[PDB]
Amino acid sequence: QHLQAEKKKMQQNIQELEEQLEEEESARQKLQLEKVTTEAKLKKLEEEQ
Amino acid sequence: QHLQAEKKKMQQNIQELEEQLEEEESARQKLQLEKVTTEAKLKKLEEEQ
Amino acid sequence: QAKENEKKLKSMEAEMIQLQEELAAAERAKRQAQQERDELADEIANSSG
Amino acid sequence: QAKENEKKLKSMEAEMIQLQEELAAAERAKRQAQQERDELADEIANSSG
Repeated sequence: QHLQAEKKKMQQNIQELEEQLEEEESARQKLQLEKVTTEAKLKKLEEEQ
Repeated sequence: QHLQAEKKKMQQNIQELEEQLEEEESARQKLQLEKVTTEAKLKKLEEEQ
Repeated sequence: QAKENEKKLKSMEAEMIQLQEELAAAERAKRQAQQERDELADEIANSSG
Repeated sequence: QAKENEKKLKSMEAEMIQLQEELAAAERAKRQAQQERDELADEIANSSG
């Protein structure tokens, strides 16, 4: 019972970490997309300058 | 043994998930700053042009 | 607590990231102004001068 | 390692405070740059007329 109780806590921690990783990874992907768009647009302005 | 192996295997998953969060957050923190800095530069780069 | 403390690091990164957004734009403003404070100045002495 | 994560937040605090000084100095120059840029923009226009 103490093992299953502590073992089940590992699943909760993994599940609690999965929601964080899915949220952090999803937010990181959005930042990379904006950085690529801003970097591409910045290169156009720099080239025109 | 199953609970010990499960709790031990699950513990390794938490370490892998925790390590991914540190690596994901480390890249997100640098990507977020680069995205915001690039976005801020884009707003200023447009004024430069 | 490590995950909770890490949340404060990513949250505090917003301040540094936010400051970089205004710092990058503010720093870039000097380059745009310097490029115009000197180019137009030299031309002002030729056109207005 | 939890202290390391907290140290990273504390370390970022020192860098965040340092970034405020750069933004403050850049903000002062950015505000003055706008006045100089606007003056040259209007001065160059008067030279044409």
